[PDB]
Amino acid sequence: GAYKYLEELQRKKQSDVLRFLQRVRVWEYRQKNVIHRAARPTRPDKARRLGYKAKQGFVIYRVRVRRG
Amino acid sequence: NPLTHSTPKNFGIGQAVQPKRNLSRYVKWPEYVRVQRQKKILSIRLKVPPTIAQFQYTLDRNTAAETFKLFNKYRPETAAEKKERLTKEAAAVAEGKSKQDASPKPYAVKYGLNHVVALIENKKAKLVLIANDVDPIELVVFLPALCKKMGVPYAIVKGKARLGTLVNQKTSAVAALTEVRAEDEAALAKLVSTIDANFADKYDEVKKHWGGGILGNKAQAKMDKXXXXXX
Amino acid sequence: RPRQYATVSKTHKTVSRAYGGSRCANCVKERIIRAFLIEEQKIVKKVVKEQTEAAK
Amino acid sequence: GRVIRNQRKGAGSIFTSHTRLRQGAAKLRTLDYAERHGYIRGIVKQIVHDSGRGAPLAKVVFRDPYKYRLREEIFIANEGVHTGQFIYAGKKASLNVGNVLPLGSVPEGTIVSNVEEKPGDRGALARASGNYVIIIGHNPDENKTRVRLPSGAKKVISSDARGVIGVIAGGGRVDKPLLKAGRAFHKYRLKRNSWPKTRGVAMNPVDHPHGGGNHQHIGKASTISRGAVSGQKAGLIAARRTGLLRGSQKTQ
Amino acid sequence: ALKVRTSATFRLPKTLKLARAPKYASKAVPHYNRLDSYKVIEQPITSETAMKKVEDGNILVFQVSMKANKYQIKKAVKELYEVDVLKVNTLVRPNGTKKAYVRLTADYDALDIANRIGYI
RNA sequence: CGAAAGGGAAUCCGGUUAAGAUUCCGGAACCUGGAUAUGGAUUCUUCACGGUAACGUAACUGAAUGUGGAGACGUCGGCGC
RNA sequence: CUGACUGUCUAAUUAAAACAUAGCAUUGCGAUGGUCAGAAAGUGAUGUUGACGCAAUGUGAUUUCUGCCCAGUGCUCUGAA
RNA sequence: UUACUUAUUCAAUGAAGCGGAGCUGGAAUUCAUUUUCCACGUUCUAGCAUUCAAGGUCCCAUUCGGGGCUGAUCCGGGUUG
Ligand SMILES: [Mg+2]
Ligand SMILES: [Mg+2]
Ligand SMILES: [Mg+2]
Ligand SMILES: [Mg+2]
Ligand SMILES: [Mg+2]
Ligand SMILES: [Mg+2]
Ligand SMILES: [Mg+2]
Ligand SMILES: [Mg+2]
Ligand SMILES: [Mg+2]
Ligand SMILES: [Mg+2]
Ligand SMILES: [Mg+2]
Ligand SMILES: [Mg+2]
Ligand SMILES: [Mg+2]
Ligand SMILES: [Mg+2]
Ligand SMILES: [Mg+2]
Ligand SMILES: [Mg+2]
Ligand SMILES: [Mg+2]
Ligand SMILES: [Mg+2]
Ligand SMILES: [Mg+2]
Ligand SMILES: [Mg+2]
Ligand SMILES: [Mg+2]
Ligand SMILES: [Mg+2]
Ligand SMILES: [Mg+2]
Ligand SMILES: [Mg+2]
Ligand SMILES: [Mg+2]
Ligand SMILES: [Mg+2]
Ligand SMILES: [Mg+2]
Ligand SMILES: [Mg+2]
Ligand SMILES: [Mg+2]
Ligand SMILES: [Mg+2]
Ligand SMILES: [Mg+2]
Ligand SMILES: [Mg+2]
Ligand SMILES: [Mg+2]
Ligand SMILES: [Mg+2]
Ligand SMILES: [Mg+2]
Ligand SMILES: [Mg+2]
Repeated sequence: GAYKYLEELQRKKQSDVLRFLQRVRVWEYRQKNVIHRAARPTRPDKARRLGYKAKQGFVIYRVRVRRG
Repeated sequence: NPLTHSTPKNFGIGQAVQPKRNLSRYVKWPEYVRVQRQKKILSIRLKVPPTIAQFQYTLDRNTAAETFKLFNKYRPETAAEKKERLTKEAAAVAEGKSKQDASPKPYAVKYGLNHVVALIENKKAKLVLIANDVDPIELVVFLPALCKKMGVPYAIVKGKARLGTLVNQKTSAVAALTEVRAEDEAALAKLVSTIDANFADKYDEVKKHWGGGILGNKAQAKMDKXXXXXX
Repeated sequence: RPRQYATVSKTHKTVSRAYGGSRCANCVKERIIRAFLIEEQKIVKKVVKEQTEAAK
Repeated sequence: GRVIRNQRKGAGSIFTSHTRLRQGAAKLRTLDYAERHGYIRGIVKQIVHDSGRGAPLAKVVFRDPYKYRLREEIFIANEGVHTGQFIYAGKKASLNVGNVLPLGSVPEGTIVSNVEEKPGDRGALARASGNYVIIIGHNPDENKTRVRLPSGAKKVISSDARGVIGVIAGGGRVDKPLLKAGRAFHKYRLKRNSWPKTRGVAMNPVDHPHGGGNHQHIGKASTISRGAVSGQKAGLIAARRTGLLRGSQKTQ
Repeated sequence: ALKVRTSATFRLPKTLKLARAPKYASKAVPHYNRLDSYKVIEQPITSETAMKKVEDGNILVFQVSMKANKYQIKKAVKELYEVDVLKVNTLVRPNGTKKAYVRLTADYDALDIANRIGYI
């Protein structure tokens, strides 16, 4: 299934593809509020992994803390 | 008529309160408007790697509408159809024999991303349509080249919303047929032939080219001006 | 005093002329004159700078 | 040691400006189509006095380019200006005292008040009683006109920045001796709790580094290095020299 | 196509704005009327200072609820006793009780009405 | 939210108690919000006359919008009342 | 002898000659800044401000002057390296 | 040493008139052509400037009410620095 291609993609974090995705999305996130509800996991292969089943009553939230 | 006069307005600087023109350009739109507007825009400058620039290549209205009217002939079982088929098959076959094979071997469109993948993986599929708008894009980026290596004819179609209702859903991402009744295999070729000359033989050459740029309007005519004028 | 004028009759809050309250007699005379001379001399500005039109 | 006075001023509290009696802040007109392109008349409705600011303020009423209404802007009265004057503002304006023109649009040698650093900040330079910048020259290499500010520092700004012809009214304010102490008391009553000033060599060593005694002297140098720490900056700071000079003229 | 916006300003588009259609009705059975008449007017204030008021003044002096108001006082004197109430006057006693003075219209005799209520 | 000393819709004399009163009694007012009718005014030149004028009067239709005024303002001093 | 003066302070042992003052002199700064505040900050004072300004030291009305020294401490620099 | 504008940074505005090009029209070169320049509502006055605008032109049979296109050139949706 498609997940093993998400897992393996997600591990080439300096591949030119991801860098570009890393860029565009790290920009998108800054603009929305610091805690904002997530329409749907950016990483479906991973939210799956850590427990998330894509069903009612599961909730994914994105968040931004401050480094250092 | 000469009892009405023709008193004309000036609307130049320093006189005549300006007339309600149109401000759609100058609207201070909601934040969530600009974000989606500016993410595409951002994704328009900066060079785009090819494996994402592979998309944008959608399809012509014609082969699209061709490949749809074809796929439309293989809808899944609807609710009340699987309903009665099971009141039919289950009730009688378990009151007799024919291991549930109380029904014709079906010919549906097949969908579900992991699923359509294991198809392509196993060389069981015949024509795969990948939507050009999935998010994240990684959900699909491997397909165009996963397809190519298995040699499974693919094509990057327009509408994750179309393929959806094409498989009786809100959205679908992928839709790909492996079977098809024998009365159709002829349109198969003429569709795969013309496609496999846009999404297949083109692949190798296409992945060698990135996208992005497009200074947008102002700064581009300004370089269209520095060039035209200063040369 | 201000709210007391709301318990009183319009003849107590005006004279009978352009700008009842608001402006004072001579301030409306100057209002008038200035108005008349400006709009007149406007045309004068127009006709004259239409003589310089058909001059060139 | 204690917290010396000049640090206690940063938080606010007692030292914040007294502003009750102040007419609205002085600012030019916002840089609109009109001024960016043509000009726009206005009448000085009155010239008024803004507390603790010797320098009269001018009130100029401009019809609204876009809606039926009047917008009163608050200018600093540039001397010569007079109730009833007409103030024209904008690239195309003419060269008269009181009008506000971009720095591009004025010849060299024009002296000019309330000029903007960055075009459209509504006024930055020479807003003090009787001050004025001077245009020293232009340079079409980005609309940047070179001007001389009242310090004498000739700093380049963008010729799209606006000014207002003439010099700031309120001429020789600081030529009259304040004489007695009350005069000065009232001066700052309308400004900020800055006065009187105690010398720190009166203090004890805890409220100032000049502090301790047995003899009112300063101790070591009274020139402190640009990059000392607050609590040691008191005295002549980055003093690149000291002593009497009579300097004559400035930087040209 | 497009759309003509004469206002640079975007505003929250007016939306439906429904209306509460429950499914289990908050309270079970609404409260009975707190401050009924007998609750309003609490007790007659029979003191020689106040008797002389009923005698030579046509005033009925009742202690009343603190929640009560002038309107409510005039009401329940008027219903419980079948009398017209010129005007009501309330002062809050030092022990927290709300003494109300009620003058009855020239129709009714407050002294009659008084040993009518049963007290002299 | 922040003034029982700032801004602020309108009450007065007489009388009364052992102790309350610009509250109570007696008389005479005024403000506000709400109601509505009659008298008047206006009108065939429909939305009033007069006075050269400053202005007058028992009135004398006025939505948006604009604007102007009152609220609203230091201190001393001599002079007038 | 002292401090120019009016003025301020050790509530409860010091009212002075001390502190302040006006006046004089000096220093930093043109906002991408000077000084100062904050754990941080889409933070804050000066600032409704812009050198006739704000900030920081000295001396202490007027008059009259304000010499010599840049080696040391320190501050400063369109300076060789 | 430096061009880019999307990250980041700062200024304003009730995100109005930015950017490219066109009507109109007055001069030019070229030994004729488009090869470009240029301009295109306000300055004796302490008035007035608002009702999707009067005009113009199409519609509904139009009884009074509406509406549209010009009036206000078009094309980019980079609010503007
Ligand atoms: Mg959901
Ligand atoms: Mg940290
Ligand atoms: Mg089904
Ligand atoms: Mg300390
Ligand atoms: Mg303040
Ligand atoms: Mg004020
Ligand atoms: Mg002097
Ligand atoms: Mg203060
Ligand atoms: Mg003080
Ligand atoms: Mg001093
Ligand atoms: Mg001192
Ligand atoms: Mg001491
Ligand atoms: Mg110390
Ligand atoms: Mg030290
Ligand atoms: Mg000393
Ligand atoms: Mg009471
Ligand atoms: Mg309050
Ligand atoms: Mg009434
Ligand atoms: Mg006013
Ligand atoms: Mg007051
Ligand atoms: Mg006054
Ligand atoms: Mg002696
Ligand atoms: Mg003394
Ligand atoms: Mg003294
Ligand atoms: Mg003592
Ligand atoms: Mg002792
Ligand atoms: Mg003493
Ligand atoms: Mg010194
Ligand atoms: Mg002293
Ligand atoms: Mg001296
Ligand atoms: Mg010396
Ligand atoms: Mg000598
Ligand atoms: Mg030395
Ligand atoms: Mg040396
Ligand atoms: Mg050095
Ligand atoms: Mg803008």
